[PDB]
Amino acid sequence: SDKIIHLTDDSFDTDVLKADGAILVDFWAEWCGPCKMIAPILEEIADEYQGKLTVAKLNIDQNPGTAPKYGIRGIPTLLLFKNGEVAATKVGALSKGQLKEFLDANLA
Repeated sequence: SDKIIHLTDDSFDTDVLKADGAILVDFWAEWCGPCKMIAPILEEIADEYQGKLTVAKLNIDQNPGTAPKYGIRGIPTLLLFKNGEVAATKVGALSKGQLKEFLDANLA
């Protein structure tokens, strides 16, 4: 999206590891239905949390290098980073409501 950062293996360090703030990274794939189901929701979140976090997506087929580094086994997986370090791990599709709660609880 407009506000979502579209990540690559090469831009991962700069976009995620070096950002001064919180980043919600979504590891996903085109063949993964639940990944597709959460896409519109990640869009709303990126609007609503503007100034508090940035949403980023890494497609793990197009960028196969980064997932192994974080032990990612299954998708979708959402990893909350705070200044380069994973604060919180979430796995599986959740609803908008569940995601708000995940974020509010871990951003404090």
